[PDB]
Amino acid sequence: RFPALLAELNDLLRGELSRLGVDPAHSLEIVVAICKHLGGGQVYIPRGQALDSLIRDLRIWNDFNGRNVSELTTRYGVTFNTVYKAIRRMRRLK
DNA sequence: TTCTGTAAACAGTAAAGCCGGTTAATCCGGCTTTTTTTACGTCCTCAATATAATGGGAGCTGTCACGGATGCA
Repeated sequence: RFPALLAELNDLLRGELSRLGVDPAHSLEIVVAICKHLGGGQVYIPRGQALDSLIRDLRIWNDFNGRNVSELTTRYGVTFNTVYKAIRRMRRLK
């Protein structure tokens, strides 16, 4: 499982470096670096699901300024309970 | 020279934080009866009449013929 996934990861890293102006071969260093600092065991790579919901609520209350909460339920289709919890959360943070 | 293990490493089982929807729960404004109270017109109830008035039958019923009582005279 490791070889093909590592190869694709290196391909994407070098593509992103080329897009950003960095030399693609520098990606090897990057992956080597992460291969030193990310080991320890077996765990699947996902995303920031907590951060995904965090930025979702961020966008929700950035678009929210009143009645457009209904538009929020029309934006993607979500509950008013989570929207109200997110509003209270944005009130909590300063 | 031939037959054994062992550490790097990839499948597995279990559990819970979160989570993208799941349900119940209360509060502001409004229409619709639901009942109630007057207004009133209508409906219901009663009283009085001062010339004089003084006894029906109302259509009978149109007809058969047994028996068995029945109560008198």
